[PDB]
Amino acid sequence: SGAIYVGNYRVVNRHLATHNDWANLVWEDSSRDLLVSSTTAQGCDTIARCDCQTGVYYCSSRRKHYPVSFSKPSLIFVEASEYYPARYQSHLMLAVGHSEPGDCGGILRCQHGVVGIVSTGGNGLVGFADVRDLLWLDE
Ligand SMILES: NC(=O)[C@H]1CCCN(C(=O)CN2CCOc3ccc(Cl)cc32)C1
Ligand SMILES: [Zn+2]
Repeated sequence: SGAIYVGNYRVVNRHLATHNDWANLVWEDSSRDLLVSSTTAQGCDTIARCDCQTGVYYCSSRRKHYPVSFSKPSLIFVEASEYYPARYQSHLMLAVGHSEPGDCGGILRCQHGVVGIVSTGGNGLVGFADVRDLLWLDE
């Protein structure tokens, strides 16, 4: 679980979105595993606009933050679940670090702000859905 609150928006993993999120839907993309919904309260999370490949993510399964080196956003294949069939997930970044089901929604941040959220992992890896290209989150 976990979300990004920036201005009048809430960014969550699309597979974890609520009925309220869908009733106030702004944009969603199954290929990215993202959904953005509108909010009445003001969010103060700052989104990074950069090409950083180092950052710190929150890992709920360890209740700890971990520093990581991560790859640049790309199309990477993902297995199958009660949420999606076998597919390539776009705008995905990988890092060597611990993650297990339940860690989705954990924020990844660099010195510039919020980079993305945990969306997949396994075998000593962790995958993050990038949000740095969604320039409209800020205006
Ligand atoms: N982005 C997706 O398609 C996700 C949707 C939820 C399910 N997905 C998983 O990867 C589930 N899973 C299995 C392997 O071990 C893991 C370790 C860390 C994490 Cl965060 C998830 C998993 C795909
Ligand atoms: Zn940065």
